[PDB]
Amino acid sequence: QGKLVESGGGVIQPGRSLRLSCAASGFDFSRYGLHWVRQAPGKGLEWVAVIVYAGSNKYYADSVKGRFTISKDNSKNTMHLQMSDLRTEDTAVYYCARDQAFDLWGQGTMVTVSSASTKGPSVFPLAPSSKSTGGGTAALGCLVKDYFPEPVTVSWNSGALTSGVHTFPAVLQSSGLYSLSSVVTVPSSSLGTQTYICNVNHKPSNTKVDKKVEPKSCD
Amino acid sequence: DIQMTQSPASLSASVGDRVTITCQASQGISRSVNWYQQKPGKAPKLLIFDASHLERGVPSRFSGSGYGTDFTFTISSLQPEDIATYYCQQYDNLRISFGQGTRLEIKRTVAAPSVFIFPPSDEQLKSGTASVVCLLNNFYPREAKVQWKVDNALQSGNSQESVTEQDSKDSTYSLSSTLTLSKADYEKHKVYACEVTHQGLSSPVTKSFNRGEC
Amino acid sequence: LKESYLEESCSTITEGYLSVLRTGWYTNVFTLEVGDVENLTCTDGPSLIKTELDLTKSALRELKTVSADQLARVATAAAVTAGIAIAKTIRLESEVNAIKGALKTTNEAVSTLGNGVRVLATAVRELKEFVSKNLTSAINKNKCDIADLKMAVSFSQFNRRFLNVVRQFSDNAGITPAISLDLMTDAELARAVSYMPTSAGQIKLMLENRAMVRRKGFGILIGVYGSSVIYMVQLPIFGVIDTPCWIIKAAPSCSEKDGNYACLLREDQGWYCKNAGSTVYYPNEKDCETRGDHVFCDTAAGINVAEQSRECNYPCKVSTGRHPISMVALSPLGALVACYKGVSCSIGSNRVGIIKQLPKGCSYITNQDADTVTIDNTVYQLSKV
Ligand SMILES: *[C@@H]1O[C@H](CO)[C@@H](O[C@@H]2O[C@H](CO)[C@@H](O[C@@H]3O[C@H](CO[C@H]4O[C@H](CO)[C@@H](O)[C@H](O)[C@@H]4O)[C@@H](O)[C@H](O[C@H]4O[C@H](CO)[C@@H](O)[C@H](O)[C@@H]4O)[C@@H]3O)[C@H](O)[C@H]2NC(C)=O)[C@H](O)[C@H]1NC(C)=O
Ligand SMILES: *[C@@H]1O[C@H](CO)[C@@H](O)[C@H](O)[C@H]1NC(C)=O
Repeated sequence: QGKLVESGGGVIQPGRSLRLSCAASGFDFSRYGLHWVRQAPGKGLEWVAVIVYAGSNKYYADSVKGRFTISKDNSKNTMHLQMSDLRTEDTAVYYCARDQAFDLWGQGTMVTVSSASTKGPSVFPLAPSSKSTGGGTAALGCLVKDYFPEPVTVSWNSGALTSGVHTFPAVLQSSGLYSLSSVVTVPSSSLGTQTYICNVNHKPSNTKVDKKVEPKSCD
Repeated sequence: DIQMTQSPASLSASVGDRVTITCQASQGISRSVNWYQQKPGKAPKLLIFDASHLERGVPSRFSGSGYGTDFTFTISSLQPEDIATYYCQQYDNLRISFGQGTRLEIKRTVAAPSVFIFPPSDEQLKSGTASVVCLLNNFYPREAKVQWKVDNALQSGNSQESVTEQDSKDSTYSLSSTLTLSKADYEKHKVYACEVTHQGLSSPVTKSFNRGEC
Repeated sequence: LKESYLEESCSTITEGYLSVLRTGWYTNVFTLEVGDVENLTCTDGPSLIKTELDLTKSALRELKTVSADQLARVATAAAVTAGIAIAKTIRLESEVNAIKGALKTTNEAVSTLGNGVRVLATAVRELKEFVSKNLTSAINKNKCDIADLKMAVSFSQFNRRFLNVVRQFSDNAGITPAISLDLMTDAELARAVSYMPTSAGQIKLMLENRAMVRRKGFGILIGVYGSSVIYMVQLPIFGVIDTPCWIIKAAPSCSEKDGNYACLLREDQGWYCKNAGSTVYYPNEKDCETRGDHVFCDTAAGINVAEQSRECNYPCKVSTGRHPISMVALSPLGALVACYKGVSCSIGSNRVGIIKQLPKGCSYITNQDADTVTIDNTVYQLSKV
């Protein structure tokens, strides 16, 4: 088979418009209709709209009836969604699917409906309150706070430490800024030996920072 | 319109067992039902069309039954890489519609969490706000109560939890809570604990620190 | 045809037409059968047959959507509301089953409806037949890249009627504005005209003007029932023919008094027929249409009027403004040019360029005298007979 490729998702303010696109290759685009279906982070799958092979008949989910419009251009083999008057509920990944031969979906684009501006993360450390005794396992990690938008990425000692690493999903603050954490557990003994450094990368504001995290050797 | 209603809410089962998801159509859609599998951060994959046909290269284990309004997706012996979410979809007409989905989870022996607490950093407090953080490390089942305590006083609504996906190695989860205060109120108190309760702990683990000495 | 130029009124009467009056509506119900495509599936990837199959399947689904939306909450609103009524009658459960059973044995039947009305009922079975006996077997256990190309191409040419029907109805919310050949072929039209409740002479005239019969009708989607599509087509019934008719065209007739215009204008333009009962007047151009020497009029558009055709003593319909209107009025056999109020009016030929400029004050041009008449760079082409 061929494929579907979506494009044009990004950030957009609550009440403006955005035009998503889907590019068809490898099958007879002129004799299949298609759907848009979206899924808001976490939530399930929701159908949005459909257009028939001829382009001349369209139908919408009531979520977006009166704001969204679907269109089909057989000349350039491509289908579009013109969303207008975006609300926060519209935040989701937007998916292109072939009707009646439903095996063929696109991979998605993220439409993030937020009134916030690009911002790099402040990267604070997290180490225990106190020296502990010589034994057990001990946890450290860094806290990546107040950045926009979602694609942030963290590693340990330039990908050299992986075992017992846990990076969490970010949370959405009342400010409209994401903050997430990343922890690693090592044997509580060997923290006076090894050097544990946090590697954060936030490409949207072209940010790249390292933070050395210092626990206390023990007794 | 047409309502698919999918059961169960969620499902937990050990690798090898027999999974049975059911979908019920608000009206009779006759055999116009697809079953999709999707793994997190990935586009859904069609497994079963026409309520019973296997798509090509889909393994022997998967099977669909139904005609009319009551449909059944079934796996015979679950396998590691069958852990995902599954959705039914109807296409009686052009207005398609999906089921609410069902979430699959490898089932495991109870394992209680390692609890760790972290105080805000000097670096962060130079800026005007304080993030206390609590970490529940490598537990099962998912369900846990993290309760924050400032001076043995029970907090509410200043906390955000966030929990990872099940581990592919040990089938455990991990949870991270963030208690956020202004520097003003962070310094108006001394004792900062988080009290975890979970099925693998015989009593609830409370983990704290005092504002001054780190 | 005798066109006479009445100079006192700036008018033409063209005489010796022959009427064709629409007196009713014939109803032809169609069951287009798709056959069992639900259990046919392709598993060997891209294929001409797979695409045409998927295309059929999705057409069924589209029509199911269109019928769902159709929910009670060249066609007059009168004609259409009539048809919607008939269709409500046919959309009942009972009535559909009646018609389906009427067409078990034969391809074509006169079904009666629960109210008493008789409707023709056709079965269009070419696709179901092709699907049930030719395609299901050539698909050997879910494999559609068949080496038999002639079969594939035949599927592609056998579902053309169905998909075109589904397009025409879906693109109009289930009420087409006229009758494509996908709705009713010419065979079926002629067959249905011949069964109409009128005498052999009106049937003969209708069969000589099939295209005019079709122009005046329309279709309504009934519904999707299994793997079949039920729709109706309303044909016009010309239950009365050959009464005499004449058309009256006119323009303003003003005399000029050094600044002041003393105008006159008839207000009875249109088509007239002296049929039995009254003399009838059809006032709008959309109302009556000519082919050759016959004039086809919708009797629903008729006003009854008294005996007329004098000059004006009797009280003729005419105006007496002081205001001019310069314009061209094309009669079946020529033109009436009304030239006033600082404007340039002329005759024109398609070979020789500018044949004779025209004088202010309503002139009449026979169509053998010109091909063109213009008023200030607006060009009217005369009718040629
Ligand atoms: C090829 O395709 C054709 C259609 O184009 C299929 O024909 C249909 O086959 C199905 C069988 O699956 C028939 O559907 C069944 O309907 C029953 C109830 O409807 C009837 O009820 C009364 C009597 O109760 C009848 O008198 C009346 O006419 C109604 O039509 C149900 O009891 C059935 O449901 C059961 O089976 C399914 C599993 O498949 C379970 O999920 C349900 O829980 C329940 O156990 C069944 O759905 C249908 O009527 C047929 N239509 C026609 C026109 O024949 C062919 O079957 C198909 N070929 C194959 C091999 O599937
Ligand atoms: C369908 O099959 C019959 C018998 O096999 C044959 O006579 C007929 O011509 C076929 N029609 C087409 C269009 O293939």
